[PDB]
Amino acid sequence: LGSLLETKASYLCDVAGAEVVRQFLDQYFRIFDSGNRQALLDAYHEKAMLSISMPSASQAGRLNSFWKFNRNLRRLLNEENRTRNLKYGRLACVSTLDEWPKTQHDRRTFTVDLTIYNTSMMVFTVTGLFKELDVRHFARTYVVVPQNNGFCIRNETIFITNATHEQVREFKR
Amino acid sequence: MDSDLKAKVESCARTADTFTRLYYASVDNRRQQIGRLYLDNATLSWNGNGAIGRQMIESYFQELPSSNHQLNTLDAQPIVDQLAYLIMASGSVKFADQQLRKFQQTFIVTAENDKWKVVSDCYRMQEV
Repeated sequence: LGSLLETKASYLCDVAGAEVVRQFLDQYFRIFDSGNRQALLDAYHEKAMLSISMPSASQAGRLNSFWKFNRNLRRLLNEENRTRNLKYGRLACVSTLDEWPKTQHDRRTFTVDLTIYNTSMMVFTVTGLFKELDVRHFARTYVVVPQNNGFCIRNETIFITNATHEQVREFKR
Repeated sequence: MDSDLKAKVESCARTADTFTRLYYASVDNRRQQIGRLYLDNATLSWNGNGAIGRQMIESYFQELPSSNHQLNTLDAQPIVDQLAYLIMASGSVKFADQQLRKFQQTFIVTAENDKWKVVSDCYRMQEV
């Protein structure tokens, strides 16, 4: 691995956004791991969009708590509606998140990349591990907007897979 | 859901499919021309390594080792707030010459003169 690809835990296109994203992540994920995910209903735009993707059982393999949700546009000799399993409206989005099992995200695992930071909009990507209270690796991207003197998720795309086993052991201790 | 936005959703899925295929082809096999896929002021972040501007992104790519990306999942969303697409891709990558790694990549593409170009590129890879 070169020094142009050696992993850094986080990158910020604008350092000013760091505290904003920090405040956002803390509140969001505490609520998310609270089990009482309905409160995230205020975190999502009324016309927000959210979808969840994962690799197949031959590839991943087994994510049966999550396969209900998989929206994967890549098809090979299999056409479903493009609107299938895409959630429109804060109600569907937070409901979908509420249908998850209980989770324990390890912020020590997180990577955070803020790639767009302006008055109108923020785009940041978070990857990490969470325990299914089995360990899953996640990568979520948030497109967040200002709304009534506060932040608001307009678009969220979620990827989920199984973690490597040595991670599972390092997390086990 | 508007009829309009069912249209936009499907528009977005198609453009996602084609942009991704061209993109990964160009990263693996035609890096000299990779800058074509980026707006002049796009921002790239590969594993936390940032690059501001198309020219620095080009430079960055020419300095990376040879790669082979295998795409597995593809997801995409229209962003309405000119139009932009949020794209989430995942697969496995072979960096010449190391072990196989897995990767997730988030794009925001937007259209310039009827051609889709990156606004934001976030790339994160993991072991195994």
